[PDB]
Amino acid sequence: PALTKSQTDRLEVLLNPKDENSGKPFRELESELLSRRKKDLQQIYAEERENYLGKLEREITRFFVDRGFLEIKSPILIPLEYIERMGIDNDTELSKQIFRVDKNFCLRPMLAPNLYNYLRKLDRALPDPIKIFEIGPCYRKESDGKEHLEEFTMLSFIQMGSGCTRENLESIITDFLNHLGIDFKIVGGDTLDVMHGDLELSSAVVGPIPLDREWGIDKPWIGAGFGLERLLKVKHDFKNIKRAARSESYYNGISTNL
Amino acid sequence: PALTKSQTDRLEVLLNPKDENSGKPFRELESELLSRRKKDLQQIYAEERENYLGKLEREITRFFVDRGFLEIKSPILIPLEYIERMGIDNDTELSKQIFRVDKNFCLRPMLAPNLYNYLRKLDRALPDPIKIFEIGPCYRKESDGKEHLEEFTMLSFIQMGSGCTRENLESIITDFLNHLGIDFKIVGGDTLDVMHGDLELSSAVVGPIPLDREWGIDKPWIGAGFGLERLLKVKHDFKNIKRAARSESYYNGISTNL
Ligand SMILES: Nc1ncnc2c1ncn2[C@@H]1O[C@H](COP(=O)(O)OP(=O)(O)OP(=O)(O)O)[C@@H](O)[C@H]1O
Ligand SMILES: Nc1ncnc2c1ncn2[C@@H]1O[C@H](COP(=O)(O)OP(=O)(O)OP(=O)(O)O)[C@@H](O)[C@H]1O
Ligand SMILES: N[C@@H](Cc1ccc(Br)s1)C(=O)O
Ligand SMILES: N[C@@H](Cc1ccc(Br)s1)C(=O)O
Ligand SMILES: [Mg+2]
Ligand SMILES: [Mg+2]
Ligand SMILES: [Mg+2]
Ligand SMILES: [Mg+2]
Repeated sequence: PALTKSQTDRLEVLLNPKDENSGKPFRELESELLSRRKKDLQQIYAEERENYLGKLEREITRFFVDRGFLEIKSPILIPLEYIERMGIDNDTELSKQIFRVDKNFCLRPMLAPNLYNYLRKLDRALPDPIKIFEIGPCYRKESDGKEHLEEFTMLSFIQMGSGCTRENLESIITDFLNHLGIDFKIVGGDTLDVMHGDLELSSAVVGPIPLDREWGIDKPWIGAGFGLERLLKVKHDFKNIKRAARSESYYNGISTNL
Repeated sequence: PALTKSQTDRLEVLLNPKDENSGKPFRELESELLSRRKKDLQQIYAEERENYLGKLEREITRFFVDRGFLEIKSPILIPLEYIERMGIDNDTELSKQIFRVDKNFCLRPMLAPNLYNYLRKLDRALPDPIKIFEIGPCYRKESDGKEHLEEFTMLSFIQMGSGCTRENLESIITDFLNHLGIDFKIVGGDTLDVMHGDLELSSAVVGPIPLDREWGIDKPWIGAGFGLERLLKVKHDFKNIKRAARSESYYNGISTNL
């Protein structure tokens, strides 16, 4: 007869966006999809062997290195006071989203504090302007689950000093997303948002902002933070963001429970 | 007069292994080193712009992808029961080294549990033998600090099924380290150790071991776990491992406090 809701959920797991009601029973539909998914994993294993999340990180890395940005690898486990100094006190939404570790540490919910410190230190060593970026894990306790992950990967890039303009910031964003092949629209110190439909890809800022002084920053700057899993979701037409996460349930958006 | 211990520590920070007592005061020696380090950072920023830790990860990644290993990106924040199922009860050294998060989670001290699960799931989809690997952050509370980091990066590779022999395992290790240009010696189920002097680069294992059954593994296997920061330390002749870590104090083994 008709498919139960549980059967439909089971098939949805095995379903890729590329796949194409009938007089066909669950057993057959499931067996067909199981076959298709196994071949997909076999093809990856025979040919490229690269994880989508790792591969995107390498592509994004090459992009910013080529455009003059220095690659940063900063701590993921950061001091808890970095949170307070970011202006995240107990009345903010983010205050309740912090994964605390021990008494004095936590998991970074963003790349800003570490990059802030790098900007200050590199100013004493590097010529104007100063262009840096980081790609790495970030952690937020989230109530949602359709566009949100508690463990996700963020890309943040910053330029400091000369040429820190709204137009320049939009140009970098535009070149970047056109390079990846991801459609977007920008929605407008100056705080921007990069949208794909009703999905937020990025939040860009045109400094200076009054927060800079706490970190010893006294120059103009432009910056943006992207989520790699959201980028993957859009690029690969994944219906749920969990298909793009670090996961034991999905490899390259393919179910591992076959 | 003579340099104080504090002055010597300060200069040691500014010192690279390549640099070469005299009638020279601290102010001058420090000013010289500050000059040399700034130029190093300027050279990186003008030329390559790549972080040593990220770059090594990409090189290691290319190595194993080319030799038939599938790239894994699994969760860093893992269920706490994975620790108990690894055979780490409250009488082991590792039990006291776990960074717990919330009631039911922790930071992975190793890549084994996630890779164990991937081995089981991929067996139902992939032809013999099954070759996978992962590179990512790992966390252990450590009392030492000269060869140990609390936040470090691990490389683990595994082959399952055919050809899982001591000789084959040693061949992969040998090809790998000769590719990187890192001198070593192997010290001998079968548990191996890859040493650089008195520094442990890796611990390799030739399965099966009785632990496999808890993870639903019933085949022969070979595997090894490397620390990327230790690899960097040896390769770059860093005297302390903190020069190779995710850090706000060092970029590519160069002090950021100039
Ligand atoms: N929980 C999450 N899962 C996946 N990606 C995220 C998450 N939180 C933030 N991001 C990504 O990081 C980028 C920058 O972080 P930011 O603080 O700007 O987002 P946010 O407004 O908190 O996200 P949202 O409003 O969608 O929860 C976002 O554009 C988004 O792509
Ligand atoms: N705290 C740490 N800092 C840096 N690297 C580490 C650390 N712990 C383990 N590693 C690396 O991971 C590899 C595999 O982990 P393993 O559990 O085998 O090491 P270990 O015996 O606990 O290390 P050690 O005896 O030196 O503390 C090691 O060969 C080492 O290079
Ligand atoms: N919002 C992202 C990107 C950045 C904005 C400002 C700086 Br400084 S980094 C983040 O917090 O990482
Ligand atoms: N010791 C390292 C490498 C591995 C050994 C066995 C497996 Br399964 S992975 C680790 O625990 O990741
Ligand atoms: Mg949010
Ligand atoms: Mg935002
Ligand atoms: Mg140890
Ligand atoms: Mg060991």
